[PDB]
Amino acid sequence: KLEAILSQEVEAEIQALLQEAEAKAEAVKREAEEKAKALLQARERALEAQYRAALRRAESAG
Amino acid sequence: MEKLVLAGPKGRAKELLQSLQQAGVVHLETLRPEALSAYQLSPEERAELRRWEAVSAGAEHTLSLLGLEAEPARPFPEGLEAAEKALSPIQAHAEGLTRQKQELEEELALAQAYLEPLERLAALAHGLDKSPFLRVIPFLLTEKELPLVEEALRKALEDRYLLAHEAYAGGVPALVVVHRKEVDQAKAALSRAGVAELRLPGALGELPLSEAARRLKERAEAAPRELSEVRQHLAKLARESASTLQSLWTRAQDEVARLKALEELASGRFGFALLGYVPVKAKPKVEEANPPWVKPFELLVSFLNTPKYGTFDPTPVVPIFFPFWFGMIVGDIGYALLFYLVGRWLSGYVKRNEPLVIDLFALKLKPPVLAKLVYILNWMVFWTVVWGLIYGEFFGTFLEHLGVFGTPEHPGLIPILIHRIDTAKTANLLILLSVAFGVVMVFAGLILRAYLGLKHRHMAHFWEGVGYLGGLLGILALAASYLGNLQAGWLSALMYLGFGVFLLSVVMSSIWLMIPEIFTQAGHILSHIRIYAVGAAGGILAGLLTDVGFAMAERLGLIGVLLGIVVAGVLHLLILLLTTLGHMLQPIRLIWVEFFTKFGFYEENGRPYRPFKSVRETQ
Amino acid sequence: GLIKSLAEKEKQLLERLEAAKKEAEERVKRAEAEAKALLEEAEAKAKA
Repeated sequence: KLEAILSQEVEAEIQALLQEAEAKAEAVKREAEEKAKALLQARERALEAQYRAALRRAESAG
Repeated sequence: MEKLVLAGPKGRAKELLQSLQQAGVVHLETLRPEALSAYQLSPEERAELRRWEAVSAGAEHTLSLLGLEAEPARPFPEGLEAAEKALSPIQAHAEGLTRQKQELEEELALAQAYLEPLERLAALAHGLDKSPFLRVIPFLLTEKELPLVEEALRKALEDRYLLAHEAYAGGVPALVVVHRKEVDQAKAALSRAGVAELRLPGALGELPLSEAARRLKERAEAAPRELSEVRQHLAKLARESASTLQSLWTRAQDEVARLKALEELASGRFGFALLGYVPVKAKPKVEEANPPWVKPFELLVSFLNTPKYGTFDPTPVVPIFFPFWFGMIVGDIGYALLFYLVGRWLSGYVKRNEPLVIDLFALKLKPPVLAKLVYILNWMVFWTVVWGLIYGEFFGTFLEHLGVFGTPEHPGLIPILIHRIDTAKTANLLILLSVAFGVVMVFAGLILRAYLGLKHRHMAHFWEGVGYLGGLLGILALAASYLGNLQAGWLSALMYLGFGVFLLSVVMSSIWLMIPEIFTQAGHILSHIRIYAVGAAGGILAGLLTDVGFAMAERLGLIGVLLGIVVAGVLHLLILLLTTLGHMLQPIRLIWVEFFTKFGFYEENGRPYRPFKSVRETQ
Repeated sequence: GLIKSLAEKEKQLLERLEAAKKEAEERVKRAEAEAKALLEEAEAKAKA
């Protein structure tokens, strides 16, 4: 018969569902690394302008 | 392996199980209502189900217009989208044509009535229907009516009027011409006479007369040729697509039943519900579950399988029916021995009767399927007619031969020239023979009455069936004294008294607060006697009327009556035929005493199982 | 017929649904916790 067989047909659709909800659980970490990355590309770049400026000032003064 | 859930009543849990096991099913488990409440349709399912009925409706609708409705077993399997696409042009075309044809007939009808009146009225008011100057009033006159009208106008409208008329094919449609503002004077005159105005329906009336008159003529002429076109098209559609409508109705219909079934399971109101699995091969099987006696006996097999009481299934009924049924024809030369022709029509095929053509294709008064269902009966009607011919030769044992009576072995005119069953006693013995078969049937029923409470374990019915047989000792005692005459009468006045106590002894355990009703139980006995008796007496009587019908009733009974008697023969025959059809209803009236008034059988005030009339109808 | 078929079939389908919910929830959580824990390191790196 089917009995526990039929409940292993659910246990398959709700793994389909669980892959979609493990496909939100992948997307959250991806958007979190792709985000973080631009904020330290930004931190690096801002300090650079402000460090190029610090040396040119101390040059013009020196 | 395809899963099935099946449901039915608790009483037949076992019977359902058994039908199923034989059919091929494995893994049978009982379900409780929680398990059934899980199968509730959804909006997508319900939307398909409303649609499937919509196909079903559209099919009936269109098919009825092209010809006749019927539903074949075959379906034509298609999606919904396919179904909806096939029906939509076929319905559109039928729908248009039936309105067009109806429009033409209505149109033609008006054109036919009124071409000549409007033609006459138009000529009368030629140019006078659009001149501001004059006003005209059309009205219908009959020949008798005209003098009165003429005088009436003339007082109203003086001599400043023109009344001219022309004759259509009856009276005249007449037209009066009056000045504008003497319109009212003329109308008053007609209203007062009781003369109504002549006009046409709607717009055609409003249009000037000439226009209306020319058109009407042209439509009278044109309409039969347009009607011929639409009819041809309608026929060509009927020949090609009648079959397709029938097949789309069948697929939708099955599907409707299927979906309705599921929604009906879902509420979980069923008593007994089963679970099981079937193999692919098994899946078709699971859902399914001498000629004179065996052929009707074969159909009784479906009711063998199904019992609903502790009384034995209604299988004996058919051989109890047979003697009396066969024995209903026992006439002579003029009835029974001519009946042969009547049998051959129903079980064979003739052209003689109008709706019967090829019985082999099941063509009858009855529907073509229905006729196929009562092939079994048609065979038994034939056996009935054939057993009726033999009881004609039975009849001529006592009405012919010189070894049995003094009547000629061959008459000089026609066989059955004399009747000797006109002697009271010879006739009586055949009556008393039938009466006996009625005593037997009383016994058959009363054993069956008692058996119901034995295997159903219902004491009330049990007590009633046993106690009543006490009454039977007393019927047989009293009978012996009347059938043999000086047999008892003193041995059934003393013994009668101990026979009456047996009658009620266990009836009183049952209580029974219909003490008088036992007059009617004896009456029921009397009814089986009185019906077999009439079947005998009335049987011989039909034949004895043939005494002045097919033998002798003219001259002195000389040789010339042979070719004179037919004068009477033709008249009697049909009259006789009509009344002996009444005699064949005595069997089913016999079953109804016992069947329908409780003596071992389902029937009495409704109750499950179907009337014996609908059962024997096919058998 | 045994009531164990229909009964224990409801409760194995029902049990399946429960495990679908559990690991939907404890996974959505997890994903937030990962994001957080990254973004703390993204400040710890930034300051250096």
